[PDB]
Amino acid sequence: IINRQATINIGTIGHVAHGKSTVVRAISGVQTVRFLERNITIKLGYANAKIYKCQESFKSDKEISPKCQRPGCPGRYKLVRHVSFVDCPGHDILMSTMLSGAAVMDAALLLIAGNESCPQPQTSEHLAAIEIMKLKHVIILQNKVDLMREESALEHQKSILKFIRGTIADGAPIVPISAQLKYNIDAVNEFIVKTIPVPPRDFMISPRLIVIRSFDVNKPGAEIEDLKGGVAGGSILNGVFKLGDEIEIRPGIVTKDKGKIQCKPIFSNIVSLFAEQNDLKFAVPGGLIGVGTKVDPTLCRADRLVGQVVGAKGHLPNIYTDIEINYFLLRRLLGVKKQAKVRKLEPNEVLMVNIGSTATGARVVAVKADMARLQLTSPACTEINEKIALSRRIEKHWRLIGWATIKK
Amino acid sequence: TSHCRFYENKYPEIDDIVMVNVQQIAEMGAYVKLLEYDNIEGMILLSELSRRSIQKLIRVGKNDVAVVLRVDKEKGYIDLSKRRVSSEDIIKCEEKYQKSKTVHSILRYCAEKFQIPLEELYKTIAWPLSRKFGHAYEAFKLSIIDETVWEGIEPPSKDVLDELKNYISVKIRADVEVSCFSYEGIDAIKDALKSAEDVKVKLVAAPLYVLTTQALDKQKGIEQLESAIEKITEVITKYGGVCNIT
Repeated sequence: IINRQATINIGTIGHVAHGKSTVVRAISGVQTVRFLERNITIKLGYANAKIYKCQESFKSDKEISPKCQRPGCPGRYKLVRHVSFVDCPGHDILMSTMLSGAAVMDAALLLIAGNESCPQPQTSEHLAAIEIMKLKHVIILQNKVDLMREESALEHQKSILKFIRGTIADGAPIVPISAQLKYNIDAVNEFIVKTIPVPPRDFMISPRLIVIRSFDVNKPGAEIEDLKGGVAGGSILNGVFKLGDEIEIRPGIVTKDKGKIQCKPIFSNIVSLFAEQNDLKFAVPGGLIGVGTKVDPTLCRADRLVGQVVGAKGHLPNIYTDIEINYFLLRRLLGVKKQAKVRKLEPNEVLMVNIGSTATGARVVAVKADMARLQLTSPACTEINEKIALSRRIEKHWRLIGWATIKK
Repeated sequence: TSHCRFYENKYPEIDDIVMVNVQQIAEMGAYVKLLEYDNIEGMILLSELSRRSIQKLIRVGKNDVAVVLRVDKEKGYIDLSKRRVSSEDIIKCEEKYQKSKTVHSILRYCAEKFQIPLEELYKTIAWPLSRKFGHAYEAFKLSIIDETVWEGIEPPSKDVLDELKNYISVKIRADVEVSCFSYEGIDAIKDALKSAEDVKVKLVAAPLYVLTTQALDKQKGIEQLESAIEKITEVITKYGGVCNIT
């Protein structure tokens, strides 16, 4: 078996205590770490998957196990692609992590249960978000199908079909698969091979890195001096890294808390890399890699720096405080249990603007008809245009309004 | 089994002091067992016991200081007196008794260990210590400070002796919180640790470092810990990091 790492990212969406983690487990082999010291930093889940060919009726394709025995052929599998999974929870309070996950993702999998409530706005909202964030590769999957009646499922499918056609996602495949009884995943695997292609990626463009998770390597058992460096789980979109480069977290931090601040952002060199199971040399983008840099084990532990941009020495981007946004509004609101109508923008009110992955608070000053000027409270960086989703407040918690683009 | 005399000989002399533990009173006086000179009974008549409600007390547990009058060194008969003992050397006598008790206590591990008669063990112990030196507790103390009495006798059980020695033979905690922001960190932490060690140091989770400092003579503790804290403070401020001490 060759040690070729991740190439393309696939994600999973749903609801709490429904069936996403179970699905992930079914897909993979080794159990995940996520769900204070271990794993606890962000609500996002990271898991891997295998694409192995064995082609030497119509539906049979490949087996997840390293050695296939169930169909018949005892031959050795062809290496085509290795993939990394990002698990994102659809809880009503926390969605920043989900948003962050979306930015790195290039394939989306929808999972809704069968033996519960049918019309849910959250799923629709998720779909809308997917449509917005540069995606056409949408696969619909049904979770709990085994505890369902003979025609009810069919009816549900029909209803779904009726619902979904007038969207950005054109020819979306719909597959019903069980996660608790372990069946029918072959079809899914086949689909994964068929529908999803690989976009071009080269060494030319300057590196862009996003760190979601943070880890510390301190476990009880050994004596006093048995220490390892701080590991930062960072996923790459474009820009290849080799061992021997300086990694920096962009926004910066306060040095004394009186006294003026002028200290540059935190620089760190790579000590030990963690990919799939163990160590590797080259970092091919399109996967979440636990990069172990010279950042403190005391710093990376809790909710302090979740979802921030990472650059390299040599190339310099720009940091902004006043942001410029062009907005597009929707007809009626998404993600509300009954539906409510969208009001026009009002001056002097706290609203949350999500640019790419960051969750930041913004205040409205001057809006004519298309352009919007906003004031930031927590630091944020700007590169090109980014995938922007707006969130406004009416009652209790956050609600989506529409999509946005930066004009410069 | 508990037997064997405290001194070298079985039967007491004239004018010597003994401590008695009372079992029963009335009719005769107190024909009771001794805790200074063998477990065999020694008697006082109802006259020498008191001087100055007399019958109200003296039952079980209470100790009496008495001087030996008449000894029959043939079969086993002891006579005692309480009135003659003056309150000038009584404290000394008490001290002696205490010492004897301590010695007896010391001779128990051996009895426990090799499952052999206690009297023989006592005899083997008493030949270097109780014979030449005088009193045994002081000799024991001397031995524990500077080995001087154990030279005269060969040990059938050295392990037991070692155990005894061990038997004959204060941890203070400190809190340090680390939360850096500068370039280098792990190395700095290591350096800090190296300035607060010298015995037992352990790691718990992530932000807290727990060290236990051993005290020589009770009061000592602040005279190193504070210095260590100061050193730590000196360490972390230069680069661009903050640490807190509660």
